[PDB]
Amino acid sequence: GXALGRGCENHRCL
Amino acid sequence: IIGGEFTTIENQPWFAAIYRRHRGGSVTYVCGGSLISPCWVISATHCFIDYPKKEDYIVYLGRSRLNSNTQGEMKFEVENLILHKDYSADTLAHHNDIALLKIRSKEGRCAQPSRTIQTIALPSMYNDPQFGTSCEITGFGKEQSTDYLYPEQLKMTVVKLISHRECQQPHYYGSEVTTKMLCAADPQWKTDSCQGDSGGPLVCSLQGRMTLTGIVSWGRGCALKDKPGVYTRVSHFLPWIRSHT
Repeated sequence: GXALGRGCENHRCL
Repeated sequence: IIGGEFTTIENQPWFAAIYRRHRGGSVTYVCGGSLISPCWVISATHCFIDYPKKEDYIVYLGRSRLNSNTQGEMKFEVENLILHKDYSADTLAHHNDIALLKIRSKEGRCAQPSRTIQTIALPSMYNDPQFGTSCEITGFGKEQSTDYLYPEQLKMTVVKLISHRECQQPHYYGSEVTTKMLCAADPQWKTDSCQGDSGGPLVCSLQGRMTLTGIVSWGRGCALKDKPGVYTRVSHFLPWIRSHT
């Protein structure tokens, strides 16, 4: 994921 | 929610807590949502876009705590997961960040209203409150940017709606914020939505009636000076919402 802010929840971040 | 107050679900009975089941049986919190009718929860597409598999998701209504049961709570599967087809994400801004989750229990039932579970009213077309109006947000999101776990108890806060003119200023968001978004923040930058609060409700008392005015969508950091929370402007998506329900 990203832990960068609102917009990043439940993301695939390779 | 940065700052604000711990709350209980009776104060926010339209609030929906959305989780994802993982291979191996672990369940993790994904995002907030709002009950707009017994069978429908509205949230944000960014919450689901990378895992668009409806079988993965669990929705609670009547729930005040993240990892413990609440009396009166009800547990649902997602019968239909509908993401906005023109969703995109820029460096900060998220576009058409709106989603609908048709819910059903294992018995095939939709939500049953109670003291802890109620629908929130949609706004009417192009009818938003004036800038400066105080509205509320609700969620299980981070309390501090250094937190790596979500709070166990549901939170809320009160923020003020900020005009498009102010939000488009160079030190705010420039042209990255559009007229399909609403900004809202605390004048002192002390309270705000944060990661994990996405999808959840921005509720404004609009002509007597508690109304779903925004959906938590994006923002630079949390409670950062000159960086409001940005919300999906629900009053623009009514035709989208009507056709997909």
